[PDB]
Amino acid sequence: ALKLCPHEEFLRLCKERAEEIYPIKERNNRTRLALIICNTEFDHLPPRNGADFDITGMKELLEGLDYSVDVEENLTARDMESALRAFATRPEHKSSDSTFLVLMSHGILEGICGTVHDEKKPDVLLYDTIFQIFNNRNCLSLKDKPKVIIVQAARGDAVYKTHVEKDFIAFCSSTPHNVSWRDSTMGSIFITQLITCFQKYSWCCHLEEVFRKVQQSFETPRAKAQMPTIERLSMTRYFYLFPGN
Repeated sequence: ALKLCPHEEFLRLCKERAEEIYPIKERNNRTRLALIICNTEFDHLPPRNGADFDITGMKELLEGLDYSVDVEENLTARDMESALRAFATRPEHKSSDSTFLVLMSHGILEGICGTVHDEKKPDVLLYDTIFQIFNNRNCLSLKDKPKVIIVQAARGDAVYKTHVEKDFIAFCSSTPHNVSWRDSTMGSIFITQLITCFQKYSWCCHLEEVFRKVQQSFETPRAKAQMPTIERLSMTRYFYLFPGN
């Protein structure tokens, strides 16, 4: 179960450490949005069994964190771009303090596979495209607001403009996975551990602390090969979720 931060601690932390913390909008008017894109059936790649467990767990976790969740399934890389660009113009971001993007598919080094991906003829949503669509120029509604990118994607001059890509954090599991009968039985180990660490720790620890406890659980001999990684960190503050408020 998702543990809740007391209303007392909510008021205290927000007042006493305001300069250090992403500001939270108050619950009544708040309209947080989150997006899940999950590809499970592929024209030239093996199916991803058990991904429904990951959708179910993340959707419900994000709803507990007071996000309204959209789910999109089995898109081409081009339709993933259009879905992301459409999500970025959604009016409800104006009355929100943050967003989550959850992206689940096969992966390559540079990005996320769309449904028609092939070695001959790649179909990839590049990671660089995701940050571009949501940067400080192309998505004003979310500027200065945390943009949390959750990626589950198992594998088999003029760049100084890092004034524009700010307040992102990406938490990715792109290490290979051995397909097995078990996949139809349970979700991905990354998504499972993510969910439980949000449940145990988000009431008292900020987002980066939650992520680091996730990584801690992967520090065993048989599990460290699947360790998830924090990437493209550009947060300028700590992000406390304050479950319940």
